[PDB]
Amino acid sequence: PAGAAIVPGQIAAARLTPVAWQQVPGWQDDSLIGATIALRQNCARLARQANWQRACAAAMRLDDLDVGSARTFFETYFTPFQFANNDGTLDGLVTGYYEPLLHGSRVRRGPYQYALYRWPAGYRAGASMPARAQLMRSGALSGNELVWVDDPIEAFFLQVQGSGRVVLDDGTVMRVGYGGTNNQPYRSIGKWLLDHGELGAGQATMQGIKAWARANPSRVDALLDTNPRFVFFREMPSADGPVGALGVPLTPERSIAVDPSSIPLGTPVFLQTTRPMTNAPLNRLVFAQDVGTAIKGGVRADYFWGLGDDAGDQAGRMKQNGRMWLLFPNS
Repeated sequence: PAGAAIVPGQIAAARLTPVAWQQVPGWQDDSLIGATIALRQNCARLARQANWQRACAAAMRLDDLDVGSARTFFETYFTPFQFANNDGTLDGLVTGYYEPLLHGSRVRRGPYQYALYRWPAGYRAGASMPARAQLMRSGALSGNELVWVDDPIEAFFLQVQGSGRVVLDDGTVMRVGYGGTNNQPYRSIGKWLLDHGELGAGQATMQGIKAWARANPSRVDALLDTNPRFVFFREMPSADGPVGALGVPLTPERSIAVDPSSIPLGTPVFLQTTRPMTNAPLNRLVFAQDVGTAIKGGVRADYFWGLGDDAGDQAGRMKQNGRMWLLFPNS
């Protein structure tokens, strides 16, 4: 029932080594559910390249339910190449990312009681502000509200990420991105709850912190004030996941960010790794559709877990050994 496991520390004599599909350990462990969705987004940018025209034409005939036919397609139109680091090692690091998804309103009302703030107009770009607790008390933020959300813990973790999306009670969606900082030190509230015994070793996830906050509503404001850092936001230019560097919406658990000088955008990658909390095998066909400032090296990926806080808790814990095969179209 559980998938193929990595034998660590193996090495290879070439950067790319063609292998048979029968030599990809883990290929049969992937259901392939969702892979055709990310494949069609890939083809939106690749279909007219000479090497991709035939594969993309065939790909448009596949539905997303018949994973038997999708498996036959990948085995027929692509060859897998075992991918090594330039030092010959096959092991590399898989981390994770997500897109925060909050629920808010453009006006303060009902459950929407916690503001996200733009950079305060009464202030000069890049001048140091006080800690969060005094910034919130000075009055300097009043009238600089960008939108009002559902939950102060979600707002806090949106600040940690710097960017995300707010589903508004409109029926519209607002994308927010990085709008500046008070340049004061970050201090994790999860570590605070652990260091002071309020949360057990297991449990300082975003969900465990939300639960503790639910239990201790009159302590929440003081907990958040233990982090002096404060992040501001800007509204981004106006259905599916975020758009990545390839220019297409990312697909949860089927898109990775890569170092594009090692793995060009558009490359499908068979990823063998493990799940962050249970450590079970995770064997997944993904597509290189994004990049990131921390994602540098050869066998290196950021796995896109999807939208919302369960995806973020998986992303937060992901720091797993991994193996890669790059697919190239037979063409």
